[PDB]
Amino acid sequence: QKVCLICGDEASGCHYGVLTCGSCKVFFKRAVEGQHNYLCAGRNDCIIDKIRRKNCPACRLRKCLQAGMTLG
Amino acid sequence: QKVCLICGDEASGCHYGVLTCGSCKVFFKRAVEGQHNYLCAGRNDCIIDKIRRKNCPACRLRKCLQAGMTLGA
DNA sequence: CGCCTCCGGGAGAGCT
DNA sequence: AGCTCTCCCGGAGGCG
Ligand SMILES: [Zn+2]
Ligand SMILES: [Zn+2]
Ligand SMILES: [Zn+2]
Ligand SMILES: [Zn+2]
Repeated sequence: QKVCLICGDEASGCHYGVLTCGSCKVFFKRAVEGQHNYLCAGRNDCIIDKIRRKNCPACRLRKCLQAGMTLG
Repeated sequence: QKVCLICGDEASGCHYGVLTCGSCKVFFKRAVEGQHNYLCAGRNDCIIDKIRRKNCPACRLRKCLQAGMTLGA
Protein backbone atom coordinates (compact mmCIF):
# COMPACT_ATOMS: atom_id res chain seq x y z
CA GLN A 1 0.00 0.00 0.00
CA LYS A 2 1.62 3.27 1.27
CA VAL A 3 2.28 5.72 -1.70
CA CYS A 4 3.89 9.17 -1.60
CA LEU A 5 1.81 11.96 -3.15
CA ILE A 6 4.97 13.63 -4.34
CA CYS A 7 7.31 10.99 -5.79
CA GLY A 8 5.21 7.76 -5.90
CA ASP A 9 7.71 5.95 -3.63
CA GLU A 10 6.61 4.09 -0.52
CA ALA A 11 4.96 6.47 1.95
CA SER A 12 5.93 6.23 5.61
CA GLY A 13 3.04 8.42 6.85
CA CYS A 14 1.58 11.93 6.83
CA HIS A 15 4.26 14.61 7.04
CA TYR A 16 3.71 18.37 7.14
CA GLY A 17 0.11 17.72 6.23
CA VAL A 18 0.53 15.36 3.28
CA LEU A 19 1.21 11.64 2.79
CA THR A 20 4.88 11.29 1.70
CA CYS A 21 8.03 9.08 1.81
CA GLY A 22 10.90 9.64 4.23
CA SER A 23 13.13 11.28 1.68
CA CYS A 24 10.45 13.76 0.58
CA LYS A 25 9.79 14.67 4.27
CA VAL A 26 13.40 15.67 4.87
CA PHE A 27 13.78 17.17 1.41
CA PHE A 28 10.98 19.54 2.26
CA LYS A 29 12.25 20.62 5.68
CA ARG A 30 15.66 21.32 4.11
CA ALA A 31 14.17 23.21 1.17
CA VAL A 32 12.28 25.70 3.36
CA GLU A 33 14.88 26.27 6.11
CA GLY A 34 18.18 26.11 4.30
CA GLN A 35 20.35 27.84 1.69
CA HIS A 36 19.50 26.38 -1.68
CA ASN A 37 19.16 28.01 -5.15
CA TYR A 38 16.76 25.72 -6.96
CA LEU A 39 16.06 26.42 -10.60
CA CYS A 40 14.14 24.35 -13.13
CA ALA A 41 16.04 23.82 -16.41
CA GLY A 42 12.84 22.61 -18.06
CA ARG A 43 9.32 24.02 -18.35
CA ASN A 44 8.37 23.59 -14.60
CA ASP A 45 6.64 20.39 -15.61
CA CYS A 46 9.33 17.92 -14.55
CA ILE A 47 8.28 14.33 -13.77
CA ILE A 48 8.88 13.57 -10.10
CA ASP A 49 9.37 9.85 -9.31
CA LYS A 50 11.84 7.70 -7.33
CA ILE A 51 14.39 7.51 -10.12
CA ARG A 52 14.25 11.21 -11.16
CA ARG A 53 13.59 12.74 -7.72
CA LYS A 54 17.06 14.38 -7.49
CA ASN A 55 16.98 15.85 -11.02
CA CYS A 56 14.77 18.92 -10.32
CA PRO A 57 14.46 20.10 -6.74
CA ALA A 58 12.56 23.18 -8.04
CA CYS A 59 9.74 21.02 -9.41
CA ARG A 60 9.95 18.70 -6.40
CA LEU A 61 9.40 21.75 -4.13
CA ARG A 62 6.64 23.06 -6.41
CA LYS A 63 4.68 19.80 -6.16
CA CYS A 64 5.03 19.84 -2.36
CA LEU A 65 3.52 23.31 -2.03
CA GLN A 66 0.78 22.51 -4.52
CA ALA A 67 -0.14 19.51 -2.39
CA GLY A 68 -0.35 21.91 0.57
CA MET A 69 2.73 20.87 2.60
CA THR A 70 3.66 23.35 5.31
CA LEU A 71 5.67 24.01 8.51
CA GLY A 72 4.55 25.01 12.01
CA GLN B 1 16.79 -5.26 25.03
CA LYS B 2 16.45 -2.29 27.50
CA VAL B 3 14.55 -2.86 30.88
CA CYS B 4 12.77 0.38 32.36
CA LEU B 5 14.37 1.14 35.71
CA ILE B 6 10.95 2.20 37.07
CA CYS B 7 8.41 -0.50 36.18
CA GLY B 8 10.67 -3.04 34.39
CA ASP B 9 8.45 -3.50 31.32
CA GLU B 10 10.48 -2.61 28.24
CA ALA B 11 12.61 0.52 27.74
CA SER B 12 12.55 2.55 24.55
CA GLY B 13 15.44 4.76 25.69
CA CYS B 14 16.22 7.57 28.11
CA HIS B 15 13.49 9.99 29.05
CA TYR B 16 13.82 13.07 31.29
CA GLY B 17 17.23 11.79 32.38
CA VAL B 18 16.38 8.16 33.19
CA LEU B 19 16.04 4.91 31.22
CA THR B 20 12.29 4.23 31.16
CA CYS B 21 9.44 2.69 29.12
CA GLY B 22 6.91 4.80 27.22
CA SER B 23 4.12 4.63 29.79
CA CYS B 24 6.34 5.84 32.63
CA LYS B 25 7.57 8.56 30.28
CA VAL B 26 4.15 9.99 29.79
CA PHE B 27 3.06 9.18 33.34
CA PHE B 28 5.83 11.30 34.79
CA LYS B 29 5.29 14.28 32.48
CA ARG B 30 1.64 14.34 33.50
CA ALA B 31 2.20 13.70 37.25
CA VAL B 32 4.31 16.86 37.57
CA GLU B 33 2.38 19.34 35.45
CA GLY B 34 -1.02 18.25 36.62
CA GLN B 35 -3.42 18.52 39.43
CA HIS B 36 -2.93 14.94 40.49
CA ASN B 37 -3.87 14.20 44.14
CA TYR B 38 -2.11 10.80 44.37
CA LEU B 39 -1.65 9.08 47.73
CA CYS B 40 -0.39 5.74 49.00
CA ALA B 41 -2.63 3.20 50.72
CA GLY B 42 0.46 1.23 51.74
CA ARG B 43 3.71 2.18 53.57
CA ASN B 44 5.11 4.09 50.54
CA ASP B 45 7.28 1.08 49.54
CA CYS B 46 4.79 -0.36 46.94
CA ILE B 47 6.29 -2.70 44.28
CA ILE B 48 6.05 -1.09 40.84
CA ASP B 49 6.01 -3.52 37.86
CA LYS B 50 4.03 -3.84 34.59
CA ILE B 51 1.15 -5.69 36.22
CA ARG B 52 1.00 -3.25 39.18
CA ARG B 53 1.95 0.19 37.68
CA LYS B 54 -1.64 1.42 38.02
CA ASN B 55 -1.91 0.56 41.73
CA CYS B 56 0.16 3.33 43.29
CA PRO B 57 0.94 6.32 41.12
CA ALA B 58 2.23 7.96 44.34
CA CYS B 59 4.98 5.34 44.71
CA ARG B 60 5.51 5.19 40.97
CA LEU B 61 6.03 8.94 41.09
CA ARG B 62 8.51 8.53 44.02
CA LYS B 63 10.54 5.93 42.12
CA CYS B 64 10.93 8.45 39.27
CA LEU B 65 12.17 11.17 41.58
CA GLN B 66 14.52 8.74 43.34
CA ALA B 67 15.95 7.78 39.94
CA GLY B 68 16.46 11.51 39.22
CA MET B 69 13.81 12.20 36.55
CA THR B 70 13.19 15.88 35.91
CA LEU B 71 12.10 18.48 33.42
CA GLY B 72 13.04 22.03 34.52
CA ALA B 73 12.09 25.75 34.15
C1' DC C 1 20.48 13.41 -0.62
C1' DG C 2 18.66 9.32 1.93
C1' DC C 3 18.75 7.06 6.09
C1' DC C 4 19.62 6.40 10.88
C1' DT C 5 19.17 6.84 16.08
C1' DC C 6 17.45 9.43 19.98
C1' DC C 7 14.11 12.14 22.66
C1' DG C 8 9.88 15.07 23.22
C1' DG C 9 5.10 15.48 22.95
C1' DG C 10 -0.12 15.51 21.02
C1' DA C 11 -4.01 12.95 20.74
C1' DG C 12 -7.25 9.38 20.40
C1' DA C 13 -8.00 5.25 21.76
C1' DG C 14 -8.73 1.86 26.16
C1' DC C 15 -9.62 0.67 31.06
C1' DT C 16 -11.83 0.79 35.28
C1' DA D 1 -15.14 10.67 34.50
C1' DG D 2 -10.58 10.45 35.25
C1' DC D 3 -6.27 7.82 34.50
C1' DT D 4 -3.42 5.17 31.42
C1' DC D 5 -0.91 3.75 27.23
C1' DT D 6 0.12 3.03 22.39
C1' DC D 7 0.52 5.26 18.07
C1' DC D 8 2.05 8.68 15.50
C1' DC D 9 4.90 12.82 14.02
C1' DG D 10 8.47 16.76 14.68
C1' DG D 11 13.35 18.23 15.40
C1' DA D 12 18.24 17.56 16.13
C1' DG D 13 22.60 15.47 15.07
C1' DG D 14 25.46 11.93 12.59
C1' DC D 15 27.07 9.13 8.65
C1' DG D 16 27.87 6.95 4.11
ZN1 LIG E 1 8.40 10.90 -1.96
ZN1 LIG F 1 11.79 21.26 -13.38
ZN1 LIG G 1 8.04 1.82 32.94
ZN1 LIG H 1 2.23 3.12 47.50
